[PDB]
Amino acid sequence: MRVALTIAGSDSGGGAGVQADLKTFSRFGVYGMSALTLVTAQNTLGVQRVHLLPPELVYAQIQAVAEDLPIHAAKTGALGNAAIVEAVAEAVRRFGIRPLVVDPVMVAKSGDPLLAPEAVAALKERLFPLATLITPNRLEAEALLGRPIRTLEEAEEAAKALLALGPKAVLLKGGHLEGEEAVDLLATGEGIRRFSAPRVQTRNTHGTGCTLSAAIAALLALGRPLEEAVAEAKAYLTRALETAPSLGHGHGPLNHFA
Amino acid sequence: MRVALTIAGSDSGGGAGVQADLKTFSRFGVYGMSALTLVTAQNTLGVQRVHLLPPELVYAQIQAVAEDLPIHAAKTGALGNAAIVEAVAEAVRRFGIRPLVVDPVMVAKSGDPLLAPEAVAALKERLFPLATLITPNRLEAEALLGRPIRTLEEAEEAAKALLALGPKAVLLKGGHLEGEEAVDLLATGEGIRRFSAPRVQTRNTHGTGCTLSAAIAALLALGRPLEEAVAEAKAYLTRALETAPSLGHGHGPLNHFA
Repeated sequence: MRVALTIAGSDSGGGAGVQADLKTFSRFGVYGMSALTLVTAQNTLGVQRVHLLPPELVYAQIQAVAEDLPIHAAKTGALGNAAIVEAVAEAVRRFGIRPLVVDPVMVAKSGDPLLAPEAVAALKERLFPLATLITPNRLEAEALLGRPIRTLEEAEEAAKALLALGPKAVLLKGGHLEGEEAVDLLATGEGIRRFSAPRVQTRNTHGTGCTLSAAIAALLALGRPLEEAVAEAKAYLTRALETAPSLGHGHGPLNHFA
Repeated sequence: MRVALTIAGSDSGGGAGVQADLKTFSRFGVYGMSALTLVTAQNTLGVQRVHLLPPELVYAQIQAVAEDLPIHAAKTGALGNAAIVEAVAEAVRRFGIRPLVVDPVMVAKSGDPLLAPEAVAALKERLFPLATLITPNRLEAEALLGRPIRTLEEAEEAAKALLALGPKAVLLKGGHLEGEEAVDLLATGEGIRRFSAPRVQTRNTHGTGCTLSAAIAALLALGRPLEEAVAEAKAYLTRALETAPSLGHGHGPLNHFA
């Protein structure tokens, strides 16, 4: 049985965070492990309480699981602050946790910042070099690079520029839109590839970022090639959006059984 | 889609706690929600760090999920201390969280105490009356009652005595052993029923307590009758033990996909 680890926050409503990560691992048959960075009281209407865990507790959880159990792939999610980010990178390096899918979690899809600038600098300097893959959204890539991303040419050049920060691969989610489709740009040293996806119109959009990166890491734990992993993960996210339960009053969760 | 809530601790290794609870919910098709009581660094060799969350954060998570999402069933697990126990019962009562499967989590299967005596008194006085079902193991029932449980007659009388504490039903796990089988005693006001299960001999026994109660709550969320729910949950735990992965160096996790 293959194993995947998530290093992310806790969503009490179960649509995002470690909850969405573990539910995705079970959907793909991967054994799921989790190192909690923070705890939130949260529902479909949004967060109500956020409690960041001590950086040493986040390190201890990674040290306890890695010393005892195989880690065939892993992903990181919300990391809270610069201190937790530095502790996560120090564990990932010491224990050799590869493949690692680092989801930036610095700017929300709504445009709300999720990470302090000191935490963003630690995320670029410490965690990015360890990442086999990063998955910024378009606004997050503009913050990391300091440059606008407005055309398909600018998106391709942006995804290549992010490789300079360290990651072996960059998936620029939503870097170009064309009508009712959305285009992701996968950049490696080999070149650039495009991934189409239909633009669903729904309230049930909670946890889309967590779920995608977790599905990529789960497929990587199964040994699938990176291009096939990101392609199969996007199809699952499209089905999870199309068949999502109408739970909650706000941004509803995805259907992880899809 | 039916929904179930767990109110329990976090096991970084993924074999027990909220991780085992959510993995069980996905196995039965139930949408999973979680209110964290505490965070642990843990693997198959045991716990290394335990961080109890503020009682108000545990209350806030329950308040946020219950105000927004349906709860067709729920279970409680590790509760840390008396203050967290009182906060959990106050939320469960205010929000009407029924059916509720309260797993005592006061004495480990190894005999190690898991809860302070002040927390045990709060668990009996505050949380037990709200429970539709409690699932003590034999040592836990001896601590709750103050009486030895050594014969099948003593086990049946013990399971009936626990109904005096408030729960609508009592499942006395392992209250009598006979050869290579283990007998659970389900007591309600209707009477007593017996549930056989083979005694597996394996290292992969981690999370057996969490997994069973979570499967009962998941089946209750699906609308199954209590007797059929506890019976089908035991068959799943037997298959999960028989087909468990040989992960880790110590008490290994169950196979939740079984």
